[PDB]
Amino acid sequence: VYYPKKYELYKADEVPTEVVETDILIIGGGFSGCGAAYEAAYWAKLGGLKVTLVEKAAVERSGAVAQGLSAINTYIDLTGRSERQNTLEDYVRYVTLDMMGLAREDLVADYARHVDGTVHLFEKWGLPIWKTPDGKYVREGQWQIMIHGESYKPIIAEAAKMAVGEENIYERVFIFELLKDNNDPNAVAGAVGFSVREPKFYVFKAKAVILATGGATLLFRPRSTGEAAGRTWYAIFDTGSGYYMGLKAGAMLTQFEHRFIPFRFKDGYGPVGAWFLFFKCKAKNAYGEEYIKTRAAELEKYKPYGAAQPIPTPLRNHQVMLEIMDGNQPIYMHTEEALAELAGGDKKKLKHIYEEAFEDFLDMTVSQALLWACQNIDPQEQPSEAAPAEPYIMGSHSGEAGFWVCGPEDLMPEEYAKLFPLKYNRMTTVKGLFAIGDCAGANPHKFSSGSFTEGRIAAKAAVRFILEQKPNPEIDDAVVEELKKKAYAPMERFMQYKDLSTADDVNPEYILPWQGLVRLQKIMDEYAAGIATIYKTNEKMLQRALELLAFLKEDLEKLAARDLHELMRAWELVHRVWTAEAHVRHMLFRKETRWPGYYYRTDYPELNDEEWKCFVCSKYDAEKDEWTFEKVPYVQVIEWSF
Amino acid sequence: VYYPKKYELYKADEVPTEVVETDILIIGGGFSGCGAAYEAAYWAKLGGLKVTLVEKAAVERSGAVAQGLSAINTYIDLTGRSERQNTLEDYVRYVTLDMMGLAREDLVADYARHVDGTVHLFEKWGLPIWKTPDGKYVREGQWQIMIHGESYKPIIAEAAKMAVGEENIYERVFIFELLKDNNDPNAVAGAVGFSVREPKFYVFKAKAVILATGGATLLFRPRSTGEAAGRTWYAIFDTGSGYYMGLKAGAMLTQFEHRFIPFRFKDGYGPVGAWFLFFKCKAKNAYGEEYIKTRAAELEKYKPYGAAQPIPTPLRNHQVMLEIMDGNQPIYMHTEEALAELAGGDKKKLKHIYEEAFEDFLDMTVSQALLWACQNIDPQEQPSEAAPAEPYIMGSHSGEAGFWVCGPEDLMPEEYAKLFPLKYNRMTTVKGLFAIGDCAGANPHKFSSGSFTEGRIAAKAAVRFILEQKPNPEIDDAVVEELKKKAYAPMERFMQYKDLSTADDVNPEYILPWQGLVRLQKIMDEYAAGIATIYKTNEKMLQRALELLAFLKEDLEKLAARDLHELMRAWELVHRVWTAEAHVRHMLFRKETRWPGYYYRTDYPELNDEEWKCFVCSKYDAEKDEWTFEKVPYVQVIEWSF
Amino acid sequence: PSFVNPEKCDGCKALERTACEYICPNDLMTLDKEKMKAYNREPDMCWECYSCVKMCPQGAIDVRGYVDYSPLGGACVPMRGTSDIMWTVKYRNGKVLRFKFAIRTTPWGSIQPFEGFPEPTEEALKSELLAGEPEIIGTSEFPQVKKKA
Amino acid sequence: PSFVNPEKCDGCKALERTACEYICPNDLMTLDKEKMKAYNREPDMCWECYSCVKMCPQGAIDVRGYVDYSPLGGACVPMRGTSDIMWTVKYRNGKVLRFKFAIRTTPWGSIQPFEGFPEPTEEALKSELLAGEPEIIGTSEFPQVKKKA
Ligand SMILES: [C]C1=C([C])[C]=C2C(=[C]1)N([C][C]([O])[C]([O])[C]([O])[C]OP([O])(=O)OP([O])(=O)O[C][C]1O[C](N3[C]=NC4=C3N=[C]N=C4[N])[C]([O])[C]1[O])C1=NC(=O)[N]C(=O)C1=N2[S](=O)([O-])[O-]
Ligand SMILES: [C]C1=C([C])[C]=C2C(=[C]1)N([C][C]([O])[C]([O])[C]([O])[C]OP([O])(=O)OP([O])(=O)O[C][C]1O[C](N3[C]=NC4=C3N=[C]N=C4[N])[C]([O])[C]1[O])C1=NC(=O)[N]C(=O)C1=N2[S](=O)([O-])[O-]
Ligand code: SF4
Ligand code: SF4
Ligand code: SF4
Ligand code: SF4
Repeated sequence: VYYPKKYELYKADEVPTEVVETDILIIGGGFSGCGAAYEAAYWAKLGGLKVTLVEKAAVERSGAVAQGLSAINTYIDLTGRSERQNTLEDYVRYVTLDMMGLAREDLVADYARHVDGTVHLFEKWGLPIWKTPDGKYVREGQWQIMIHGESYKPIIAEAAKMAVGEENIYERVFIFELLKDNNDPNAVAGAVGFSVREPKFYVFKAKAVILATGGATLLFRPRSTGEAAGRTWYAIFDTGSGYYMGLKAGAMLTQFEHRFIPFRFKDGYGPVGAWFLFFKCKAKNAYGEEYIKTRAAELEKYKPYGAAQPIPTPLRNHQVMLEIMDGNQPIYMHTEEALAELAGGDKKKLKHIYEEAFEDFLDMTVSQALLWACQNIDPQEQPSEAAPAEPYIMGSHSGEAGFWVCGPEDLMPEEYAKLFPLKYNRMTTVKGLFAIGDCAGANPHKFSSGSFTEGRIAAKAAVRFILEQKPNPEIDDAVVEELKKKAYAPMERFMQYKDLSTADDVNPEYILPWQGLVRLQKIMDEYAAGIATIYKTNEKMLQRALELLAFLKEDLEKLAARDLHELMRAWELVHRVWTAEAHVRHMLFRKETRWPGYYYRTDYPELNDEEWKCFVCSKYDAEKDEWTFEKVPYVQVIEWSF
Repeated sequence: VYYPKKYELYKADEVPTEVVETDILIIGGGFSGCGAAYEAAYWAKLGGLKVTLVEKAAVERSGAVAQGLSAINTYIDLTGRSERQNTLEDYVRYVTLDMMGLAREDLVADYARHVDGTVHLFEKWGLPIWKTPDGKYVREGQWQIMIHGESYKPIIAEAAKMAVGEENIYERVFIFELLKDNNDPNAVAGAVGFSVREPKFYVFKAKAVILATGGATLLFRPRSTGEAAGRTWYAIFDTGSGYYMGLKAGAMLTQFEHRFIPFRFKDGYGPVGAWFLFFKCKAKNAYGEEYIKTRAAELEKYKPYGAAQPIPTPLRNHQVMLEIMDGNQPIYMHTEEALAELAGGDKKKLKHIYEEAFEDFLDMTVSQALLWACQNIDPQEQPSEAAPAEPYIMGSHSGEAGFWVCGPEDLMPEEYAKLFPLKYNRMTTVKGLFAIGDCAGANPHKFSSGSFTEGRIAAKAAVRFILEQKPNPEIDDAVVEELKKKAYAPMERFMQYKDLSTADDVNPEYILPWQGLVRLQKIMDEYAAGIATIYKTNEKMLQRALELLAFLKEDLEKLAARDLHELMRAWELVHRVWTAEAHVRHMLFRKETRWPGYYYRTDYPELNDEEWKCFVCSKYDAEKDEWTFEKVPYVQVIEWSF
Repeated sequence: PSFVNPEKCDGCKALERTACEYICPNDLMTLDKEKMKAYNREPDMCWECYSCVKMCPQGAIDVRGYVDYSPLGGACVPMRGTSDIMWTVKYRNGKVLRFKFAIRTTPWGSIQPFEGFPEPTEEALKSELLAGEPEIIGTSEFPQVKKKA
Repeated sequence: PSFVNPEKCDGCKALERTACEYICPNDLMTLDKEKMKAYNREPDMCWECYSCVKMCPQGAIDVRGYVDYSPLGGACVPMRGTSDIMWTVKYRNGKVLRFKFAIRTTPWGSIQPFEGFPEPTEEALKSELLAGEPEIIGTSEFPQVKKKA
């Protein structure tokens, strides 16, 4: 709910337009964005190209890493700088099995062969990495390393700023839509946005655009609906902006049905990774049962996925779901027994890990430590309840929803190159338009290091594209003017109909942003396999969700906003609604349950490797307002065996 | 969420006190309350007794009948005024079976032999009852009759005003605590409250007090958490006030674990009674299966209950829950097929039943008609989704939670009179304190007619009690002043700590009523068998609930209020929290699952007639802060067979 | 939730009481002394019972369905008289329905609570009989219920 | 969510920009031009990331756990420096914990983005190598990955 202290209204016709010409436009200054800005700045010199970074907030702390992180989840270690070295083939296998057999191995191997270099730079720039007495990076699990990362983002922000230059960074500007080439319906030409600090409409003209807006959160109703509606495990700041503008432009989406359900500490949603991998913490139901063991038989049906090590994330979730369905909650993370066992009676050893335990939360999700304090929970004495949160749509973590993007020339097989007009690494199906981080689908487990790395990859590819294809799109001023009118329409609608009611937020001719979001969240929660049905859904529910979303989309044309802040909230809602529609249509298309634990189609409860071991790719045609789907059979690209 | 336009603060010592002396004090001017006022005025003349009625809102439309009702759910018809005659024995049998074997038959049979008279008076006063061309009351089901009840409350309100006199009705006065006899720790002496229209503290001194505050809603998180948080099926106006003050006074509760989960039209929660009973509408799952058929066999384990006609409501709900867990939603009320079948090709007949269809909604839950209008749902063309709402606690509907009360001398067996110091119909274990309507437990299915009736029964008893026992309660002025300070403490706390933050609703030293409520709802929803766990719970969940409720209870001492409206909201919260605790403790105490469909104890999944065919009665001792539980074995009072 | 139309609301002219503020069962309707116009102070606590809508002599109050599940465009408008009430239901798609139902068969304020009832007596006070019984029940005597053998 | 202490907030009127307003990732912190003091404009959209809390030079901002699940009394207070950060965790029951973690091993603003990197070349632009590779990776040659036969 939002109650503005005072109005801040503007009509489109009275807002000044600022035109910015650049070659490379990066939308989103988070981890993948900063990675793209950094790398682009390096190669751009070959052609004296201009690089522009637009961020809706402030790069210093914007995005998923605002609080910092307690670890770097992707570090292969090909030379032995950490406690554990790994091979790239082993990593690609690991990711594909975790995704239940579906992953663009050409894209996964590509970022993995580059990621370590990014991590090494991170340390060179000042990031404090946990080290052993011998000087090795402390491993959390097999692929992650512990870091003192409270200032993880500010550090990466500084690098990007030094690289691209502050005068090329636009903060507090919200990009709500892309601009396409006036003479080519499948080429990008720039993007439009507005300031949230003053009345100013932006028109960016670019030859290449890189979507780095992060994923989408708040599409589903959280486990807390009051103030805690703001407590989402993933970045509440990411609302699927990239998904919206990209899909609207006609860029094809992939695996958009593949959401991610994280198992975290209850309510505060603190991380469980370090607790499971580093502290060897056990998770048990209300009756002291270790379900990863008591529910081992239920995984046997999945072949070979159920026998993989580690157990695929979705299947790990499946085991907890079964416990929840049997009503064996609360589920506990026995931190007390984990610390005692790890210390082994040594009180000094206990104090050391006790501090490490708290750093794990104070370095990335303070709310959990605050929850502990408010509820008088001392991790060394009593356990903590854990639970799976609501669905999130992203492609950098354990989910692979995002845009279908081209891979490197040396790894991408012909089977995956078919839908791309131009074969540039990370370019979408829309020429000149790249997608990275949460925005690039079918290649997950990138995380902080992986996203920054994927940004570097698209950036270099973008410079190569510009110098090789010499793009020169032209925006359509008629469209720009229509978009400018749409941009501030909510404010104008508010002024036009506010007099119908003595109350600003109870009007028959418009809905405020928070009002439309509550509705979206209810629709998704009840029909799109949300927490309300224990992540279950079926064709009928999904079809009803489309009908309800249709009603909501129509009403978006009647959105109202009382200030710039709410105007951005308005467009963040718009972005979520379309993102949600794509998700629903994608889940409706795939007739199988490949990721039990993430969602279950009760009408097609089994995993189908006979007809569905494929990537589901869709396209939305704005002019025809039609969605088209297709199945791209998965093919193993990298050498590995179960 | 509440955002007051301006402040309305008062310190306790600045608030004038108004003392009101009376003989009979009725708290709550709803249906049971008005029933009490009406009857009491009749017998009071015998001793020139003063009868007072206190209501927090306006009697004309206060309570559950504010919108009116479409039927009178309880009318036996012992002569043949309706389309169907019944016997009292069959009614008692019906209610006990609906309760899965547990109902105070002395209490049920008592209101049942009085209810018809009340209905006849309602018609005498102007209530339009649907009649057949032959002049008979039109039956809905076996026990109900259709009515044109839009003005059902105004009419009953008039009867009460005419009977007791407007000078004896105090409106807009919220009662928050009872007063006990300074001379006797187990006798009532009156009650305290405050006005919500002006700074005025009330002290009602009385010889007899009747609790008629209605049940409790909003204890659990609803299926809609935005504005629609206000769309609770049951009266959002009733917040368990009676339960709180009565239990705080030491009056024993009974069957407080027996909540009611209503199966109704989705979201708007329109009534299904007429649709099921009158229009012969079928409810089918997403695949067109009529689940009362496909799930009949599963009721075989609940012999003889599962083989009863009509089938116990909780068992009907259980069938719905099975469908929900199997993921066969949406569940549809096929109104379109009902109307066509009923009209039989006759267009004029269709028009007639079509109007009746909408009146069923426009006479008691307009939101449902509005929902159809907003969603373009024409009941003659397409079906509507139905679903079970969150739990509600009351004793007049299908739920039987409330105070353990004494029955009539000519029906109550020795087994049920043991806990009453004085044997007066509807009197609690506390002398001079009566409970009616939702407040009287163990005798459900009173509904509108029965609640009014029970109010009549208690009122006459209160007069008899007064004239026979001749009480002369003395209030403790020391306690009164303490209560006065507590009454406005929230306002004084706000003034004392608001300067700690630049935002009134984000303060570390206090919580506002809406903030405490959201917390209460989340706790109950997640641990006390709410919608969150599909009405499931266990010992552990319940124990954790008590832990969280304890925290919340302590924080109630740090409640704040910015005006009179919010001050009422504050106390309404306080009332709800204690009601919540009692409900949790009762559910924890009864080790069985007697009402699947209302709630499941996964740790005690079966119905136990060997050890739990008893009423669970409890008492809270405020001095010791201890809860004591007792099992009162059920005994069949009336003659009947399954 | 309910909402007041400024153009029709007159803060209740010179009448003795503010209808909407007087009738609301949840204390939601209140006056903005500045504008002299009413408004719902806490919409998410609205039951949408339409009490205020019905009692506004200016017809200045309407109801806009909860945003959680209500698409824009629907409306239910009541016109309550003395013996009946009329309803106009307007669908989002323009469909318009009109109904009229009886609400009372007797004049308002005409109730005589104990009409025809005999005076109460100390003896009767001790019986199970309520005011008007057993006559009002319609039976040939006070209803008897068989006790379990 | 975050909340500002009136006694400590000076509206950053002695600085070139408002710290909290500048740093908030969700655009929640703003100034009440009347009081010249900051306030969270939309608390239920607060992620509790503590960015504002850490950047407020007057230490005027703190966080009061979401009311949905937070009992009163708890607090986490940070004191961020240049090379490390201090935390004081205060429990509802009065327990106080203190911690100190490193946050950076180099001076702020000292990053030379491409230190030691050779200049980019047209030829290099056509390879799979990113800036500083393959050496920043730790290998003399670009990592190879076996393609499936
Ligand atoms: C949230 C979170 C937590 C709590 C934890 C964790 C995580 C998270 N992780 C992960 C990471 O973080 C990821 O992966 C990354 O970050 C991703 O990236 P991207 O995709 O790029 O991104 P972000 O950052 O979020 O960003 C984005 C951006 O954009 C923007 N925007 C939006 N929209 C828009 C914009 N702008 C303009 N316009 C528009 N429309 C925002 O604002 C930002 O800036 C992880 N990782 C690692 O590594 N480690 C760890 O530890 C972690 N964590 S876990 O483990 O749990 O998982
Ligand atoms: C809600 C509802 C619906 C929706 C539907 C229906 C129903 C309901 N039903 C039932 C009836 O209505 C009942 O039963 C009755 O009403 C009950 O009564 P009581 O208990 O009395 O309650 P009420 O009314 O609510 O009242 C209460 C009063 O009180 C007051 N308060 C509170 N608190 C307080 C007060 N005051 C002072 N202080 C304080 N603290 C309130 O306000 C009020 O006024 C039914 N029935 C029949 O018959 N029919 C029908 O139809 C029905 N419905 S269903 O079937 O459908 O379900
Ligand atoms: S009753 Fe109607 S005219 Fe009177 S104050 Fe309320 S809305 Fe305005
Ligand atoms: S619709 Fe009812 S509950 Fe809502 S404001 Fe009006 S009278 Fe009050
Ligand atoms: S940064 Fe601190 S001193 Fe500056 S405006 Fe914000 S709260 Fe006030
Ligand atoms: S805690 Fe983070 S999200 Fe909340 S206001 Fe402060 S900076 Fe903004």
